[PDB]
Amino acid sequence: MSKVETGDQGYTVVQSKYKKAVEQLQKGLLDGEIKIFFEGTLASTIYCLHKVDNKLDNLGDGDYVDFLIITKLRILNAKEETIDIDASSSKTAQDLAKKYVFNKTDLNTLYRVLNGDEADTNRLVEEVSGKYQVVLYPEGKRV
Amino acid sequence: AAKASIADENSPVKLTLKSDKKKDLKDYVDDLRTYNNGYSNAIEVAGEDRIETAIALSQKYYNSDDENAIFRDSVDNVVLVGGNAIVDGLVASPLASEKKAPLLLTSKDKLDSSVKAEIKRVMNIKSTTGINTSKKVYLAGGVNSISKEVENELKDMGLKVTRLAGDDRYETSLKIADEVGLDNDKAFVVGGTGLADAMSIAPVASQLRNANGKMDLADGDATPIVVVDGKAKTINDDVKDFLDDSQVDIIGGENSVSKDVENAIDDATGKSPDRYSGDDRQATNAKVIKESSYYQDNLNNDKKVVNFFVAKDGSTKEDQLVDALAAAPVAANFGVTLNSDGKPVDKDGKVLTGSDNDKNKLVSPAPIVLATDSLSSDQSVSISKVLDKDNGENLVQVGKGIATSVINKLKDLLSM
Ligand code: NA
Repeated sequence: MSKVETGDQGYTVVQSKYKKAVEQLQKGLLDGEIKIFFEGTLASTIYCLHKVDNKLDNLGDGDYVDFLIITKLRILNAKEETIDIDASSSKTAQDLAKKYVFNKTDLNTLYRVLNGDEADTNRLVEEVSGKYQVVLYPEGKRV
Repeated sequence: AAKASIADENSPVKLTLKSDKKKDLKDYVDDLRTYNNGYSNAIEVAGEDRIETAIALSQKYYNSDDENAIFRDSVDNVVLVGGNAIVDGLVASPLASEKKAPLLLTSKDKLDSSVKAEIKRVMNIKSTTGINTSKKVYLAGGVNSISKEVENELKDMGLKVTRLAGDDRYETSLKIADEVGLDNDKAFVVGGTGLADAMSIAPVASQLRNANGKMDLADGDATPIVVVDGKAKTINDDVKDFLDDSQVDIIGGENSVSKDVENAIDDATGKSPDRYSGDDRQATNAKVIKESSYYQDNLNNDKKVVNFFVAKDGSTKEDQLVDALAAAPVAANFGVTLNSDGKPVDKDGKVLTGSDNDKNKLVSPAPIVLATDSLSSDQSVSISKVLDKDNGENLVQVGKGIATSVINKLKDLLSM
């Protein structure tokens, strides 16, 4: 289970926001090992950090980088897209479902915390920028 | 950001959902997960002509990575019938399902190029000038429905070509039925005009079933169909010799299978035929769906009928029913996705462990609701009664021309 793959409990970062992630890693000093995976292939065990920098710098459409600190972290090459559901001209939950395929289980446990059945001990509902926010990743486009 | 499930590599975007109140985005997540389930579990498969629609069925459920597909890997056999020769392969649906094969169509004079390409892809044919004798093609129809040049060109690609043909419609039909086999002492009999009747029974006939009527996709056997001369007093000696010791189910009214024919079958089988027939084809289809031993008692799980199909009827041209021909092998195997090793796999293709994930428990076959322009109320009652408490999970439309009015009414019964 000590391997980063889809559905694993951990953190996910888009390739555009990787530097701030890996900066909180060097300052960590083991909170006082950082394992780096290139598309599931080994790159570093732990300059080399510049080698990791260049891979994340020239990531492609189907390319991704994984990290392992007790903690798991994946960095992938998806585009950023924020939808404010309180705003008009936004895609409806239907139009979002017609275009994208979503994971049903993640949508379930997200609702349960929101409904109050579970205490938000892992900060899935984050008080940030004055609003309540959640992050959702689809699994592909609907053909 | 947060400790959650990490995303897929091929994720197209990163959606951040923000709202001033937590109850608003809780409702949006509720709405999203509902319409995500519906859009992912209601699909249409069709093509431009009768040939392409058969091609479309093969592409999606045979040798495809699609989840809920029948076979993840390539196949070895392909069933071929004449284009408008609906009557020269009308009973070929159980053959295609038994042979683990798709049912494709071809013209009479020349082998269509689109068919030629389709045979290569579903069979993983590497070269068209070498030899591919590990692959078989069955020709349903005589020289006047599939001519000699088609079978010669098919052999030019190094393909095995087996022709099932007779001197008329009824003889050729017996060749196809004998190819399927009477491996359960149970058969379906239709008349020379009951083309819509055989389409209603094809999906359950194509079901690979246990001797106990249960589902078995590794050892189960299909049920053949026979079309006879219903406009007569007795039945042909060829029909008598095929239907031996069988519990025959007549599908169709007395205008296509007369009471004289029914009593002749009673006199030729030793058992009273179990007639399933309404006043028209749609009422006959409703009784087929309603039957408990057809789609309910076969299941190995605690749930009831969940998955459903829908195709056209021949109320207008009588040649539309070819789409229900190619759909029947797929609907009879819906529920689980198997690799070339016969093991149940997930979306990514990894095998499923644990006795809970038995492929005979995960499978749930689907009837074909025969409806071109309207849905009979008798069908609606059957679909509702056979549905499980937790509701349905799949609906597949086959072919072009089915009214959406039938489609969304189905979605209400299945509650998708
Ligand atoms: Na058989």
